[PDB]
Amino acid sequence: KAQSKRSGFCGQGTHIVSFVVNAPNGLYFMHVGYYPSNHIEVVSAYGLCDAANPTNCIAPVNGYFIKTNNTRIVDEWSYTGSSFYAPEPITSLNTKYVA
Amino acid sequence: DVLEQDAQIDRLINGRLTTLNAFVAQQLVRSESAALSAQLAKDKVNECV
Amino acid sequence: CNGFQKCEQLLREYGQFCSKINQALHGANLRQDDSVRNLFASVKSSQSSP
Amino acid sequence: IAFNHPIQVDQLNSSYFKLSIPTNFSFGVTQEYIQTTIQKVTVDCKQYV
Amino acid sequence: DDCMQQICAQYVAGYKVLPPLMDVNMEAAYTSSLLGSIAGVGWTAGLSSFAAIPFAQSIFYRLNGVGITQQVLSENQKLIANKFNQALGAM
Repeated sequence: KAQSKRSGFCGQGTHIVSFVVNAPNGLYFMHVGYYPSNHIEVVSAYGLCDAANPTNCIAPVNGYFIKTNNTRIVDEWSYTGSSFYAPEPITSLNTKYVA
Repeated sequence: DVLEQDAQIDRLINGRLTTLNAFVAQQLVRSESAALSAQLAKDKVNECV
Repeated sequence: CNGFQKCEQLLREYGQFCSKINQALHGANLRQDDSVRNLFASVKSSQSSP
Repeated sequence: IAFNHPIQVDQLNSSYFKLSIPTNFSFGVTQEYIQTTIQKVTVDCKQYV
Repeated sequence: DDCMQQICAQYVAGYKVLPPLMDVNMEAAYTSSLLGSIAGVGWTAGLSSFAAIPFAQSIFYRLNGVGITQQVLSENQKLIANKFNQALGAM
């Protein structure tokens, strides 16, 4: 019916879609599953503190390529962040970074 | 006495075969239960861990 | 049998039943090995930190 | 022997945390068979036994 | 050989127990890989990406979202790590 969490019930890899077809004494399926394939190691920053409470959440996604401060989604190189995180300021441990 | 052996082997083989069949059946039931348990363990690592 | 020649010849008549018993146990052992491989495969395939 | 070694991401003492990022979509995977039902059959006492 | 220096196994040879497809070291390596990966997968990384975050940060993130305790309230709470250590010590 819909995309499902990776509890192993769905096919290995992130589940995008599943199709079911009749099989003798049972059921058979048709599918597409996302696989990362290639991994690049990039250090990720935690916002900035130029003045008072300028710290922001990294994003709904964990990714935050350091860049100049650009946010990153799950895959590929960083794109100019445009309020993708959309977060009201929160108290942050340390200085200059949320960490 | 071969005839004495034939009477003795009859009961002995029938008992040995039935117990061996029971041992195989017990192993198969344990194997099926273990396979279901392995699936639950896979789900447990996928979710709780 | 304890290796008695007479016992083995008597077993030859019932040999087919003995072969079926051995095959069934072999199938169970192979299934247990397959289940172990599937479980461990789910555990691995992650970018673990050292 | 098989090493079966996983990818290693070094933990960082500094506030910044290292990240692993996918580059290729590589969509697609195999399928599994449920075996929902077994063959349906009825024996006859006169024919068999 | 141990049969020669005296669950029968080789003794009657009615049967045999077979080795379990994996040495203890290989099984331990799989558990060790799972332990290291636990912190990264939890912080919204799924399987597509991994985050190299400390165990303390991962515990704090789980504690923050589920309960009212958050950043400042969580930092105000003290000996939370000690309570976790005491429970592990009881085990």
